[PDB]
Amino acid sequence: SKNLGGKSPGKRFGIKKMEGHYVHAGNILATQRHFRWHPGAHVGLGKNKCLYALEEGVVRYTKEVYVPNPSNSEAVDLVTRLPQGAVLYKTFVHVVPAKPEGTFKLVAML
Amino acid sequence: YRSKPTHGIGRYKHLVKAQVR
Amino acid sequence: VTYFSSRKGKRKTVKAVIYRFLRLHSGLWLRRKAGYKKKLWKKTAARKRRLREFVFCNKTQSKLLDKMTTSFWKRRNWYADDPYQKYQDRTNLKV
Amino acid sequence: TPVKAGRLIVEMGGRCEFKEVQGFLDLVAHKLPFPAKAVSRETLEKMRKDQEERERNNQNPWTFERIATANMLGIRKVLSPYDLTHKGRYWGKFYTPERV
Amino acid sequence: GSKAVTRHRRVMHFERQKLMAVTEYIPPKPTINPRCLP
Amino acid sequence: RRAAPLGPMPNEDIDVSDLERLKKYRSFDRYRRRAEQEARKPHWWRTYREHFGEESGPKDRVDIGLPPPKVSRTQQLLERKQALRELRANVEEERAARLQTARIPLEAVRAEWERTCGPYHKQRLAEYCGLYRDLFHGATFVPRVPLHVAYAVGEDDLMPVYHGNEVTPTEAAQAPEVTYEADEGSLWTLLLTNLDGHLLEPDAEYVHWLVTNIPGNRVTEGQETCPYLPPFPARGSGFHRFAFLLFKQDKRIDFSGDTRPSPCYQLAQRTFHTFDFYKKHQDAMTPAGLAFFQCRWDDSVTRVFHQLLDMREPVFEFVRPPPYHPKQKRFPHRQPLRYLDRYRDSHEPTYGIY
Amino acid sequence: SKTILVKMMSQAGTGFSFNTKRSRLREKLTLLHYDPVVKKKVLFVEQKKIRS
Amino acid sequence: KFTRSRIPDKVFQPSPEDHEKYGGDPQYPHKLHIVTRIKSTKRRPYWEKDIIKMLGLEKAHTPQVHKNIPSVNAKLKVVKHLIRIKPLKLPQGLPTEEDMANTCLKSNGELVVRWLLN
RNA sequence: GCCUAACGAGCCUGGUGAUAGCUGGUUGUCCGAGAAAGAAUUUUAGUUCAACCUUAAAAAUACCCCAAAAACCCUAAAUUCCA
RNA sequence: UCGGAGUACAAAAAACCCUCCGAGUGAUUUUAAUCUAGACAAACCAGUCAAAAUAACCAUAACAUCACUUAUUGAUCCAAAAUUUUGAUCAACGGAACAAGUUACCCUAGGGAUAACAGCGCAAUCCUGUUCUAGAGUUCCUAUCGACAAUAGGGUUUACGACCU
Ligand SMILES: Nc1nc2c(ncn2[C@@H]2O[C@H](COP(=O)(O)O)[C@@H](O)[C@H]2O)c(=O)[nH]1
Ligand SMILES: [Mg+2]
Ligand SMILES: [Mg+2]
Ligand SMILES: [Mg+2]
Ligand SMILES: [Mg+2]
Ligand SMILES: [Mg+2]
Ligand SMILES: [Mg+2]
Ligand SMILES: [Mg+2]
Ligand SMILES: [Mg+2]
Ligand SMILES: [Mg+2]
Ligand SMILES: [Mg+2]
Ligand SMILES: [Mg+2]
Ligand SMILES: [Mg+2]
Ligand SMILES: [Mg+2]
Ligand SMILES: [Mg+2]
Ligand SMILES: [Mg+2]
Ligand SMILES: [Mg+2]
Ligand SMILES: [Mg+2]
Ligand SMILES: [Mg+2]
Ligand SMILES: [Mg+2]
Ligand SMILES: [Mg+2]
Ligand SMILES: [Mg+2]
Ligand SMILES: [Mg+2]
Ligand SMILES: [Mg+2]
Ligand SMILES: [Mg+2]
Ligand SMILES: [Mg+2]
Ligand SMILES: [Mg+2]
Ligand SMILES: [Mg+2]
Ligand SMILES: [Mg+2]
Repeated sequence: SKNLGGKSPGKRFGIKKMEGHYVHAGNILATQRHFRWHPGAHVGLGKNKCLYALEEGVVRYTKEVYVPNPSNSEAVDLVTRLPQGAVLYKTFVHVVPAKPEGTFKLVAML
Repeated sequence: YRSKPTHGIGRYKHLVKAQVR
Repeated sequence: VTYFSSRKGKRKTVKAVIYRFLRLHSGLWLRRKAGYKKKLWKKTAARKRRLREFVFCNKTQSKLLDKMTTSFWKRRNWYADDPYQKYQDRTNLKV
Repeated sequence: TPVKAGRLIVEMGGRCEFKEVQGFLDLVAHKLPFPAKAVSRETLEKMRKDQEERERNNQNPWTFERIATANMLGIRKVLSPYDLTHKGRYWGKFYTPERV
Repeated sequence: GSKAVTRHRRVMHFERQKLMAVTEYIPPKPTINPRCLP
Repeated sequence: RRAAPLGPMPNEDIDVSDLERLKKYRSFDRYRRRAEQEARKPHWWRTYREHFGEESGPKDRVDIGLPPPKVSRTQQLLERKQALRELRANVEEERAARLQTARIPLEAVRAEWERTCGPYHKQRLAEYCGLYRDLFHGATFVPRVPLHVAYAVGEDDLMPVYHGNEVTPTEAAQAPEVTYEADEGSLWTLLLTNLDGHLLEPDAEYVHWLVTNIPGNRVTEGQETCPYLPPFPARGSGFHRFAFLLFKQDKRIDFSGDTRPSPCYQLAQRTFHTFDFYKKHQDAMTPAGLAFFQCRWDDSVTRVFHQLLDMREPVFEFVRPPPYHPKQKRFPHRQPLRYLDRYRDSHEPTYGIY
Repeated sequence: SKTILVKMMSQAGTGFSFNTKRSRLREKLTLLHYDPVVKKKVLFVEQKKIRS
Repeated sequence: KFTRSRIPDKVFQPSPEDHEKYGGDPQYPHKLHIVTRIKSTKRRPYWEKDIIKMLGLEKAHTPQVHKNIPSVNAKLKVVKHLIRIKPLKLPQGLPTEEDMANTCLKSNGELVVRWLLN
């Protein structure tokens, strides 16, 4: 007819790990098409806007302030156009590390 | 989320409006 | 697959599986990624690495290949300077 | 133009009484597809207070709102999610003002 | 299978009919008729 | 479904209507300042600090120290304004400022800083390094009096010990000189404590040099309870903290339980708890000076371990946790050939019966 | 505007080729690529045309 | 779509008259629930079937004793349209180890410890 | 059209137990558990996987799941994750 | 065949010969490597990310960038390459290496899983009555009609469905 190509499978864009989930390094916390959840502490950002934990720990979700990069012209312009009392807020995903860095073990008593 | 009390904390499009007689 | 041959009455094997597959003595099967030699200029470096990397087969394909291959290919093999001799066996399988 | 129940269609004013406007508006209300009446501010207020009084002095302890909100008898299996807001007064496009 | 909104009054499921009959309005009836009560 | 916010929303104060009459900030720096100002407030929602350890938020710190110097604020402000006006009246200083050729007497700046606001900076850095977290566990003090500690490397080489400095055991082998201003009517106690280096007890610390009943500034004439011991950190676990604590006392304190022998080479006797020490001497002693420094392992530690302490040198190493691996599957799907190498016991071919 | 597929080899003497999409109306292709055989920043020049 | 039903907390806010209507103590709540299954789980959702299964109410018209804790009260609220719930009454106290074989549960909701004395 | 009562290409024998995703049938008793469809396919009259399910064997967590948490102009019934 | 929006309102998935946008590529230089934890997605094949470590440039980044950036693409085998690559509107796009019409001269195995006739469901269409009065009727809505509209009934025509054969 006139409407063609409307069939396309879903890309499973969603949130994988919720708050309190114990994850390891490299686990993909969430995937998205547009910036819905921003990475925070110990969460990387893949080139397809996916979020993966960098350290092993507990996943948390926090509402925080948004201070954009000065090089991002669109965000900078939005910031300057914001009124005097307005502060941008976003939802960030964090990983609280549970495993210590290491332990000082005795090797040899020389 | 919508059912959470913190819904609409990121609402910013109402703070900037950028789309005589 | 010929379950009963005409000359000897034995069970034959398909040559495609032995040509494009490798069976380890642990029961696993080895195979290459599909499309690792087609249009390398159009693909990303990570995608090319994934194509070049070897992969395994799951239970269903392993059982299919075992059915389609005779027990001669399931024997223990001691080749000289065999790269896969270290992978022939399985260790620390808590099942 | 979609019209719901309880929405005004034509609103009139002036220095006239209610009898004549009701008299020549009842024909329009009847010829309208949905049931309609020629009401005024006083008539609308009177009906709303009458409905409030009826639903407040209802004698039987069992009401559609109570049962639907409490999931008595597992009735939400038969009911619709919009019945929690309709409170049994609206069924499809039909509205019965006598059903509390 | 009919739509949610129809013109034929959408004859209702029996348990909903019973629910409506149970929840029908009951007006308050006084003990003595006040017309020619004192 | 909608829920009511548990408190005031962030941007609910400003009016949405008539935005053109509301002033804006056009500076990314202004927005950054506002954002960092707001980020420090105790919001009712789950913030970053709560999950990443703001250290129990507010803490009512017990103050154990001397009262602050009572200074006449009005006269101090008048003198400061007069000094500023006299400095402003000069024309040569203005010329230097315009021509961008101006210098500052850093020695006088440091002296004035120590005199007026050095104690607060020292206290906050000692917070940051966790001195009070391990010495009193609940109490912070203001180092009101200065404390200049200096080690002598030779005839003309002097290494200062500032708050957080790094001094090697080669420099710290000999007893240091301590200077502080005090009249000839008070008594002081100096205590050098090693916070890290106790092999057995984690909740205990070492003593290196404890001298008590110091008349005024003269530290040598005061009786030394514990003789000086050069620092001995472990080779692996480095950067231990050594703190000189100076206490002012009123009465002539004598103690027979904390007395240490002249050799004092027994680590069993060289085990200390500043909490219990201040509990014992809480009536008279009050901490007024503090100077802590970092110390790592060098070649001189072996001599201390062998000749003095009569022990073998312990060697440590920062070992890392083993990498995490999932449960090995019977039939891994689409996994690389190296999947079997992640669970290999050793890189040695094992022939079972052959 | 049709593109061209060109196979370019290393100028470091070692045999190392890679394919690149180019515009037909451009000059001969010459770039600075990375050679893993010599592990160096190597000038690569056009020699062959594979696909249109 | 037909899904599970959220019951607002206003339903479980007892009125002052409810106590003397249902014979309950307004100030001490009771301790144990006697729960009986009246209706069938047929023509009922699978989650309700699972709740009935985990409450130990497979056989209808057979009472089961449960605690009065919110953990089980949640499931009781979920399947409250299929069960009759009474407070366990102990006119003669808890049965000791010597009265375990001589106990009975009268249909009025009480547990008698001395039943059929000789 | 006709070629021995059926000719858009005779009849017999052999290949031949032709081949049929198509139709029909499939023979004693009792007991246990027990399934209505996601993806490909000259494929939707069928096959091959996945999800279910059956007979055995290893283990340990499995359903219900309070908080807390899951987006930005408005958005209901309610969903996911866990004590 | 592939992607975006609603249907599919809030984790994921979700169809129609459902309503709309597109894609089968262009431009530029920063020409964008090797190896390997751990994960997303998925029947399978495929697609996706990616911590640490190594080679070359600041001795501080390298995910090539932009066009709604999401789609801009194709599996074996085989041919040409010569050390390392490429080759298909295989567009019926999980692709047979290459095969058109007509049969009312037709045949066979099946299907009421699927049409033409009948039956049946609905009443778009058709036919009836009543409600509403502006208007025609020389004045006058209803002697005879009655536009724009309302309610209800019948199952005669065609259409729709594909439930019995
Ligand atoms: N062009 C091309 N032909 C192929 C391929 N694979 C098989 N073929 C077959 O190889 C033959 C090539 O003959 P051509 O069409 O060049 O005269 C055709 O039968 C074609 O179908 C392929 O990958 N590319
Ligand atoms: Mg879609
Ligand atoms: Mg689809
Ligand atoms: Mg009407
Ligand atoms: Mg329906
Ligand atoms: Mg002042
Ligand atoms: Mg014949
Ligand atoms: Mg046959
Ligand atoms: Mg078929
Ligand atoms: Mg059975
Ligand atoms: Mg059945
Ligand atoms: Mg919850
Ligand atoms: Mg759980
Ligand atoms: Mg998965
Ligand atoms: Mg790296
Ligand atoms: Mg096809
Ligand atoms: Mg196909
Ligand atoms: Mg596909
Ligand atoms: Mg003819
Ligand atoms: Mg036939
Ligand atoms: Mg049919
Ligand atoms: Mg069918
Ligand atoms: Mg027809
Ligand atoms: Mg018909
Ligand atoms: Mg019939
Ligand atoms: Mg019809
Ligand atoms: Mg009809
Ligand atoms: Mg007229
Ligand atoms: Mg059908």
